Amino acid sequence: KTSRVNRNRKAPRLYMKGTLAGYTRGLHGQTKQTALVRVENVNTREDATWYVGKRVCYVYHGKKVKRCVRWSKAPARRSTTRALWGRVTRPHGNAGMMRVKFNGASVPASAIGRRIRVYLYPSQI
Amino acid sequence: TDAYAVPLSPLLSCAQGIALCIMVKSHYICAGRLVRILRGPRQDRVGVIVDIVDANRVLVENPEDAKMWRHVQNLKNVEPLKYCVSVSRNCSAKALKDALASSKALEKYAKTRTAARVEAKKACAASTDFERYQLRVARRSRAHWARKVFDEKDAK
Amino acid sequence: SRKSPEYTTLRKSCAPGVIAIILAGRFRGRRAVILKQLPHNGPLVVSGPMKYNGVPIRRIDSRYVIATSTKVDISSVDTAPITPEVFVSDARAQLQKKIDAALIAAIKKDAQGKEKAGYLRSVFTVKPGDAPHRWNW
Amino acid sequence: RPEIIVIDLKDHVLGRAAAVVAKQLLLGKKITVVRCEQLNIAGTEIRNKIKYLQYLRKRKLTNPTKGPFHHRAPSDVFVRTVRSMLPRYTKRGMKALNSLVAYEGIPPNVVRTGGRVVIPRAQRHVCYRSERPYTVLGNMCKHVGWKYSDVVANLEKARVEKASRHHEKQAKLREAWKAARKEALAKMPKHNVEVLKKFGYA
Amino acid sequence: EYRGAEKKLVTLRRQAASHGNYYLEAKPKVAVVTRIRGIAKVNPKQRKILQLLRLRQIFNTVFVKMNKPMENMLRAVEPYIAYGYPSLATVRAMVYKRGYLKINGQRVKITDNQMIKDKYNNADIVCAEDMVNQIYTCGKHFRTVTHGMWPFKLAPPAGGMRQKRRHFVEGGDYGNRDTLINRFLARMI
RNA sequence: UCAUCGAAUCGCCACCUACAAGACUGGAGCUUGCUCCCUCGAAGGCGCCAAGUAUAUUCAU
RNA sequence: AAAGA
RNA sequence: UUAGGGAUAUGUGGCGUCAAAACUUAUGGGCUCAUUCGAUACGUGAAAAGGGUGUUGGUGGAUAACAAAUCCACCGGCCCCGAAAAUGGAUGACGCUUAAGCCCAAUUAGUGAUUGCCCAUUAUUCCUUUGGUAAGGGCGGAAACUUGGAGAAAGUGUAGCCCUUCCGAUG
RNA sequence: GGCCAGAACCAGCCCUACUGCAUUAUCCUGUCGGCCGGCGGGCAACGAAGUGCAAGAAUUUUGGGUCUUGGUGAAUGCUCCAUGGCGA
Ligand SMILES: [Mg+2]
Ligand SMILES: [Mg+2]
Ligand SMILES: [Mg+2]
Ligand SMILES: [Mg+2]
Repeated sequence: KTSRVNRNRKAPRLYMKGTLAGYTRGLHGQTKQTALVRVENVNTREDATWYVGKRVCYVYHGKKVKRCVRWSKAPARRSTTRALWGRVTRPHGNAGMMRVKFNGASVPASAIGRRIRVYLYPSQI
Repeated sequence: TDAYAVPLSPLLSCAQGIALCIMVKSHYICAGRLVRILRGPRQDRVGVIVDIVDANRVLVENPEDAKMWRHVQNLKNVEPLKYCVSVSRNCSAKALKDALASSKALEKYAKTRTAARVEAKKACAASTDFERYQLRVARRSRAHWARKVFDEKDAK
Repeated sequence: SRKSPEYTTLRKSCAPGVIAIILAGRFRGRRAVILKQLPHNGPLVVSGPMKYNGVPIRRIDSRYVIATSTKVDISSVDTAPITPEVFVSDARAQLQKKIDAALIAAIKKDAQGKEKAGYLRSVFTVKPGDAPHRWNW
Repeated sequence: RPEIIVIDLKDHVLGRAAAVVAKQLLLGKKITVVRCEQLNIAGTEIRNKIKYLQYLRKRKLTNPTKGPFHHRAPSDVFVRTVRSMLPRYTKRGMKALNSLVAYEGIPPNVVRTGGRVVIPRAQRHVCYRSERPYTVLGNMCKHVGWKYSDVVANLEKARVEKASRHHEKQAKLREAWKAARKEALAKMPKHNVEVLKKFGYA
Repeated sequence: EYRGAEKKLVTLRRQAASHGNYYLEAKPKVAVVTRIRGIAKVNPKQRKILQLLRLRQIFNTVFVKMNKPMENMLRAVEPYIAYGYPSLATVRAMVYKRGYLKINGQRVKITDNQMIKDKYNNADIVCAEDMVNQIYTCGKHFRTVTHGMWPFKLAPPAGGMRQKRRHFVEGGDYGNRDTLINRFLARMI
């Protein structure tokens, strides 16, 4: 028969698949409070400035279904999955790194090597 | 995370240049004929080569109409084209870079192929988010219609 | 000068009528057009229309949208002040029936509208290999 | 469910490649490595045989079965070059190591796992080749042990040809597209042929 | 005075190079001395000099005459200081962005011209561009305008310093850099 | 007892990337691999909201 | 590992 | 050179992985193959003459023939030997060699004049403390749209009389 | 009340375009040949830089009370009056 295609129409993604390289640091050790993020295709320090100010999300799950946003406006949305939030504050090096500043409490360290969401908002264009 | 040109699609490949070059003897490749520069601040221009100075370094120019100066551009981003003017078989390195290029060798090449790809990749960099839709309905059209043709082949 | 229900502080690209890229909320990826900015620098009141996208007259902010450089050159009415947004839709389809009957028309008007009517229907997807920092809009 | 970036290591220099793989493993990606046999190293084979027979010479004097356990079989020599380029005594670094697999040749479970990948910033041939002596790692490790060079040199021969049976069979299935996709022009709206040409995809 | 005495400088250097003369550029009257190495191990004569220049901590640029007595106090502590001749554009950049006064023994920012006349009082020094002209030229009130100010606590220069241990002429950066300290103070102001 | 982190997918990848034929006839094809990105294809046609401005995608194996 | 592909 | 924090920027040192930074710089000039190359000062000194028929550099002086070019002498190393020990074994590890070595340079690429980039108990700036007895000003009743104070007491010292200002802060 | 997001003035770090602004010589012709010597007038400066003036406008961050107002024609002056939007 006429062959179909896996043409992948699903709920789109408006994020970039960042990932915590680690934390800012020297040889003297580590300074948390400022994370580093590799985004794909962001590799020139003049396109990692396009992200300065973009909200950034470390998605993780706990073990309990704690409260969250719209806990009652959307009881379907409540889950064991949480999210942290920061904003790209600055580039880092000249190869598309970027410094992320998570809101208050820094990002944990079960987050290194694991996925970060660099959303396109707040847009700038 | 790999960008691909197949085969053997490549990890960790910067999207701002390539290490294209494979070493060749200078004299055979080029002789004050014509050349184009991949990586320059002026990007992917072609300028006929005025002379060779030392080894890697060349003096690269173009008459006018391109905002290209007479300048020292290195072979590390300057790669020959087989649209020469004064290299190789033709008797001498010529002068009067406009008149020698008034033989349309550039005008022919600028309207021939491999220059319709230079601005192709430069069109896909100036395509606003509306022509990117146009390009996607254009591929999607040629795509399924390709599948329709495959179905026709199956019938045949 | 300005201290009143005016004094827009938008971007030059974000226009009174221009195709947009909704980046968050229910309708993310959808391509509603901007219809207006609410007074006192209120959020934009973009709509798709719904017939193409699903986005109704909606309040979204100016920073949660990408303004594509292509326009529709809207000429509808100014019949959507900061009310609605007081407090299966009961009594807003009046503002939907009218503006939709103005949008689909306004796109038949502008050239390439055969596309820009199907251009709206599309969602914006971040493909795994793309580079929005590269792109023009 | 998972996503593995199955890398390849023909003509990849042993060290410009373990430095790149280590930092990617350490960026949380799960690399599988194949054809560690064809890994190259600078210098002649004699020099590289002595740089390794001097390491096969180090062992805990009082109890060798606690000493540094030397590995033949380049598959884990590449794992050994990576573990050394890596924070081993953290759980962060032991997870990064345990995300490699580093096979030998192309095993049957990773011939049909999708297209594979190379690292251009480590391929020994970013430029002209002068004359300089390189060493295939599978040929240096044959000479310090690794009884199984014959084995994988035939498993990979029964594959580089069994795959070549499938590039020419199903060859008449390929041009059933590059022609159907070619004549997928001039029957369809010029509306779209023009922008395929514009953006070169014609 | 700036626009005139520079134009008049050009012509005297026009009539010279044309009709067969050399117009010796007169002299820099004023230097601008920045301490570029910290309070670590310092010879006590090196240390007392920098206490009289008010270079008490790293990056404390001070404007300083170049008398015979003075410029030898620079000769002796060059490994520590990095001086030169300040452009007009860099003299007010110091005074306006980083200028502080000694109001009643305090480091009071120069926020208005009213802060100036109350501190100097000396019948001549009224506004801020007036402190500049007293500093840009060797002036008649220079021991007054400078001594009435705090040493310019400055920031480390953006882009970095090439070294700090070698002279400016041997690839490092200290000692005298004639008129090239503007490219060094710009990154610090 | 699962509520999860993850977020292109392959009978057009995936012997080979490079052959064959030019110091002047082009070869190219052992190919920027496809296809994917909002209704199976471009021309329409269609329902969407009140999930009431962002909030892990309230999707999806 | 499969085998199909 | 050091009070508690945040940010901006540097110092020394660096930017292949460990390890933040050139995701291995579009790097540029040469050098280098080293059967223990070489590679951060001071660690202690690494290697001393010596030569060659060796790889690259320079000067004196022939032929126009070596067995259209080919010589007679040396200066200069990188590099070869000279040189060696005893637990297994160290540039710090891997590793690197058409460098990730060495010596020079660079800093967005001969397009047009700046900060390539990363790290501090340093610097700058911002708050907060605390001391100086550091300066001030109030040291009992009035108004800027919401409260706080130029109304909280004549005071070393506090839960300071109230503000705000400077400066210093290790031991 | 705590959690956010957005906005607005303040200063701050700033995005920086065009960069003008003067100088300096670069360079403008003449007939010569595959070892090159037979030279003069600055009147041109977009690739002359050791060098002067720029905001509106880009960014997060931080703090928010003694206000704002209207422009005139000269060679800059009269002046008047009293935060909002979610989720939980
Ligand atoms: Mg780059
Ligand atoms: Mg330094
Ligand atoms: Mg910093
Ligand atoms: Mg080099």
